[PDB]
Amino acid sequence: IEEGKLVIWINGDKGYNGLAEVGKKFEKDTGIKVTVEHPDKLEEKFPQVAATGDGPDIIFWAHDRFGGYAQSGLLAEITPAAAFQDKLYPFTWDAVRYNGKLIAYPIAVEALSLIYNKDLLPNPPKTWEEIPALDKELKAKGKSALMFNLQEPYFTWPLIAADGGYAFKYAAGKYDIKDVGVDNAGAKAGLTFLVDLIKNKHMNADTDYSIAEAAFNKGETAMTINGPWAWSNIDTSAVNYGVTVLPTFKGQPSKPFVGVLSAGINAASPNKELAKEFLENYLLTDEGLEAVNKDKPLGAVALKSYEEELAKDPRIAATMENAQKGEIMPNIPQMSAFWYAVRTAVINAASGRQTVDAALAAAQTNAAAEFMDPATFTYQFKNVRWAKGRRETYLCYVVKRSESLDFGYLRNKNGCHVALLFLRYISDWDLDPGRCYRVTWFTSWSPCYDCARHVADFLRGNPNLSLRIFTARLYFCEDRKAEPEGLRRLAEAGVQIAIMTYKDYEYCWNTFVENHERTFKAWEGLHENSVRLSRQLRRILQ
Ligand SMILES: C[As](C)(=O)[O-]
Ligand SMILES: [Ca+2]
Ligand SMILES: [Zn+2]
Repeated sequence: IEEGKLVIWINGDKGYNGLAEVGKKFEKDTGIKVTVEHPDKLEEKFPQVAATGDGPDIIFWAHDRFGGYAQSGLLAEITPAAAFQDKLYPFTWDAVRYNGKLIAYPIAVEALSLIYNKDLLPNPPKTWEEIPALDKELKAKGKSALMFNLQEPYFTWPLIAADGGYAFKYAAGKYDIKDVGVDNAGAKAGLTFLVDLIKNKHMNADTDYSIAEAAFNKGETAMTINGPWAWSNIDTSAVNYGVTVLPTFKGQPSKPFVGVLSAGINAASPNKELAKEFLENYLLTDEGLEAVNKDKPLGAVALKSYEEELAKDPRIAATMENAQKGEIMPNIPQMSAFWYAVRTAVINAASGRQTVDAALAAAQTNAAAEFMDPATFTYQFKNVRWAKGRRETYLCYVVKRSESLDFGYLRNKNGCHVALLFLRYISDWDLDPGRCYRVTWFTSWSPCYDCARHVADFLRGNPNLSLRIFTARLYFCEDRKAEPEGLRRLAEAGVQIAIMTYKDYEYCWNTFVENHERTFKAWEGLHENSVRLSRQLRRILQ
C-alpha cells in the first residue's frame, strides 16, 4: 500500500472517469497521485484483501455494505467538522453511522419512485386506495394501472411500511436486532392491501422485474415502481413518462429503502488525512460531483448545493423526496435474514398459502433475534464430566445460503427432542432443490440414536442441504451404546461432527447469548475436556 498516494475503488457502473478527472485535479494541485480502479466484484474483495495487507485508501459503495466492514474494524472512524457536515443532508450522515461512529462520507442518494405513463395517465394517483378503481377503468381500455416486481420485498416494502412497518429500530447510529416491525399492525395493513390488490385481479402474483419493465416500456401499463437505474431503458422506448412521489397509504407516505453511495476510508491506510482532504475539498463540491455526474448520473446527491441544481430535473427531485420520506437501509448483517423472511411472507400471502397474519408472524420470528441467558448458556453448554442434571438440550443454529438466512436457538419442548424440533422447523421452510444450504448446529448434547436417525434420513431426502454439528458433550443412554451408531450414521449421511473447542464457545458466546458486553470466561478444564471428548469421538467415528 503506497504512501503519499491515493488509491480509489468504485464500481464500474459508476462515474469513475469523472472521478479520475477529480483525482487528476487533486494530483495537479497537491502533487499527490490519485488512481481510480473499478475492479469487478470489489465489494466482495475488500473485506478480505484489505483486512490484511492493503486495499484501497478509499472505497465507494452503498452504505449498507460498510456496516459489516465497520464491525470488522476495516473502516477508519471519521470526525468531520460540523461546518462540513452541514453541507450535506443530515439524514445521509445517519446512513454512514455505525455503532455511534461515522465510518464514511455520504455521496449519492437513491430510492424507488412512482414512474407513470403521461399519455395514459397525465394525473397519477396520490393514494394507493385510488388504484383499484383506476385499474378497473384502464382494464376496460386494455391496459392496467400498475405493474412492479412483487417477488422482491425491496419493491413491495414501501407500501408495507407506510402504515408503520419497519425493519429494525434505529437509535443514535445503532440498530436493535431484537426489535422488528414486520408483524405490527401497519405492516399487516399494507400487506393486506397488496394481497387484496392481487385477489381482486388488479395485480398478478407472478409479476417480476422483467415482466413489469417490459409491460411499462411497451405501454401496456400506466404505472410502475422503480429506480433511476431503469430510466435509460424507458428512454430507449417511446413512452412519455414522469417520475413522481410514491402514493400514500392511509394518509401516510410510502417508505422505500434508501441507498446511499458512500466513500469509506481504509482503517489500514497511512493516507487518511490525504483522503479526507480529497473527499472534503475536491470530491464533495459542486464541481467534483458535477465531474462524475457528466460521466454517469449519480441520481440525487447528498450535497445540498449541487442537489439544488440537479433537482431542476423533476425526476431527481422525485427521487430525493421519496428518499427523504423513506427509511434508511440498515447496514447490519441481520438484514439478510430480514430480506429472506419478508420475501417468503409476501410470497406465501400472495399465493394464498398463508394468511397475512400467519406469514408476517413467521417472518417476524425469523427476522427478530432471540438471545439466550448468559447463565443458561454457561450452565447448559459446560463440557465437564458432571454431565447429568443437564436434562434439557440446547441447540444454537445458523442457516445460510454465504447468506445468513436464520440464526437462533432451540430447547427441548414438551418432551420433544431439540433436533427433531429443528427438523420440524426447517421442514416448513420451502427450500429450493436448485440452491444449496449450509446449516450449523452447536448442541449441548450430541443427538440420541433416534434423533441422529431422523436427521440422517432428512439429509438423505435433502441433498441440497449440508450439516455441521459442534457438540459440547457426548450423550449416551445407559445399557446400549446405541448412540455411537447414530453418530456414525450421521457421518455416513455426510454430517460433519466435532467437539466444541474454545473458539466455538467464543463464537456462541458472541452470537447466540445476551452477554451484556462481557467477554467469554472459560471454566477450568475446558480445553482438557474438549481434547478428551475429541479423542473419544475420534474413536467412535472410526
Ligand atoms: C441428547 As437428546 C435427549 O437432545 O437426543
Ligand atoms: Ca429469530
Ligand atoms: Zn433425541
